[PDB]
Amino acid sequence: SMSYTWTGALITPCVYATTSRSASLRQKKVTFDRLQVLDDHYRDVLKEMKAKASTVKAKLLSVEEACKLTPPHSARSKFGYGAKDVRNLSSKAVNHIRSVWKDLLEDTETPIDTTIMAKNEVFCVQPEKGGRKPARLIVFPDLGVRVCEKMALYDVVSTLPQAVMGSSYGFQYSPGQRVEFLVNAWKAKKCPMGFAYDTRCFDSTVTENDIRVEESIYQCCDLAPEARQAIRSLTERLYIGGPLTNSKGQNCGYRRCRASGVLTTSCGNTLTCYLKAAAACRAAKLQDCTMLVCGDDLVVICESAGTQEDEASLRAFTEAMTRYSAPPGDPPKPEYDLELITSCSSNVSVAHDASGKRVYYLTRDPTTPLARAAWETARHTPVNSWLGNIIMYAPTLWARMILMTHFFSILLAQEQLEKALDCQIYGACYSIEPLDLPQIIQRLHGLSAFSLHSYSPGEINRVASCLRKLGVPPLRVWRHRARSVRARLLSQGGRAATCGKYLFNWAVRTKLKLTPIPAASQLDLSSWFVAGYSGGDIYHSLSRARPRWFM
Ligand SMILES: O=C(O)/C=C/c1ccc(NC(=O)C2(NC(=O)c3ccc4c(C5CCCCC5)c5n(c4c3)CC(=O)Nc3ccccc3-5)CCCC2)cc1
Repeated sequence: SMSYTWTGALITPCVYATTSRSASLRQKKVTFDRLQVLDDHYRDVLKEMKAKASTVKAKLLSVEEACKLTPPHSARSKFGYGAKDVRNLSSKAVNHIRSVWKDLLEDTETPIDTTIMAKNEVFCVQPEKGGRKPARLIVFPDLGVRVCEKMALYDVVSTLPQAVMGSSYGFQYSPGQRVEFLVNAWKAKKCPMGFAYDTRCFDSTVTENDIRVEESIYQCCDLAPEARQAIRSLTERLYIGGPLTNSKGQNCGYRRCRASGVLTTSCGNTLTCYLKAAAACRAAKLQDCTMLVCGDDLVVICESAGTQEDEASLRAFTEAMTRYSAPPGDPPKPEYDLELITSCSSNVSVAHDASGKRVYYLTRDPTTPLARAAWETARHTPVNSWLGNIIMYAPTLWARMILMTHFFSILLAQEQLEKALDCQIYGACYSIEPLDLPQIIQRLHGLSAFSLHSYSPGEINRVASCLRKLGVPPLRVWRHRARSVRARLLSQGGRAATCGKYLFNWAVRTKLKLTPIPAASQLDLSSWFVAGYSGGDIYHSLSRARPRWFM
């Protein structure tokens, strides 16, 4: 079948930002027929995955529990209620949610309607590597269907990927734990070889069989009878496909591939990518494979068979993935240094802590983080990528010296340090106060994240070149700015002084001891690095369990 079918009605509207004006360029790329051929390797891996899914017991969420997972700014329903009414358990919201649920139990076939829209993402204007990127399209069902998805599948998509893929499931790892996994896997090989595999329009390559095989994995869970029917009905009416409706309410066509804005997008993509890749590893006869999968993002670490043999096994891996309908964008290349593998646009780098000890950490090219941060300072935005980047890339030179200094200077000026802000972590939305950042960083990266030095020449040059390219003042200006920022924060006491002392210890001439923050342990981070939820429409507010009067 065709991944998509179009009527001709436009995808109407809701350093550059991507708009609906480029949607036509994306539509051309994502529209094609899929030719999938399965084999014994695929069926074997699938049976192995299902045997692991069999150990899972999933709970049906109540209306109230599902309502609480709804983001405050989640797209309103076309049936006269919004995200605020859902969160407050309003009579109209709850009634419509209960009628949608009943309809999923009684109707097993009628396709559910979805909205199609162009995503507005900020990217850096690079004329050296061609031109602008067309907008990525987002396909999502109505708010009421989105609440029912959580009731039926929130526990499944949170528990199942880990039970099935084990250590291969990328979203169970904080950036440091991801780093620890890769270092340990690389060290485990006599002669290691690693590669990243990028699929061209992964969502489009997802066939209805891929989606039915994904349900066969869900059906291995211990499920409540109504959860079982809702999964069956949601697969048939929503997940395999359905009609597309633009922002103006006009028919845009149809979809027969993965919808990017459903709860099962991350889980489904991860299970599908793992299945195809694990099977392809066998077809290519790659020895002692270790995989790390995050949706469509795959990294394979294996035992090298020699330079020529490694290139031949990669073409074989690619031939198998292509048969499974997962062809590459850019063909994969073998790497023989862990630092050379770029996965989720990130790479491993090393530094030293205060005592000269080596510390591995995850970094990335800072152009997009800085360009998006510049856009976010220029105009008000719903989600703050700057906050998510400080959290995830806390040990990096660029997040410490530029993102922290810049945003703490703004927060000091606006007197908004205590004001909670929304950020994205593995697709889920988190409401976080900037004052909690020292504690969040200590928990995810360790106390060493505040003492790191001896950055590599390559990492330093990438940062310095990026600042020049973007017209950002040099690193010496940032150290000078951080000293004033730090001084002002220190004078305020409490969590504000903790921000000063810990986040900006790199800026002082002499450098302080830095003892662990005692209130860091109180932070409830139980739901943080469990699963991926991109497109899932998931929200969580940061909570502090058992506070002490003096902390
Ligand atoms: O050689 C020396 O001894 C000193 C050199 C030197 C050079 C430039 C300055 N610049 C400044 O003071 C001003 N801008 C900045 O002090 C500035 C701060 C952050 C900037 C950012 C981002 C960085 C990440 C957080 C969000 C802001 C960008 N740009 C920035 C400029 C340059 C800019 O204007 N825009 C962009 C566009 C895309 C990406 C980044 C930027 C403020 C008043 C005049 C311009 C200061 C000192």
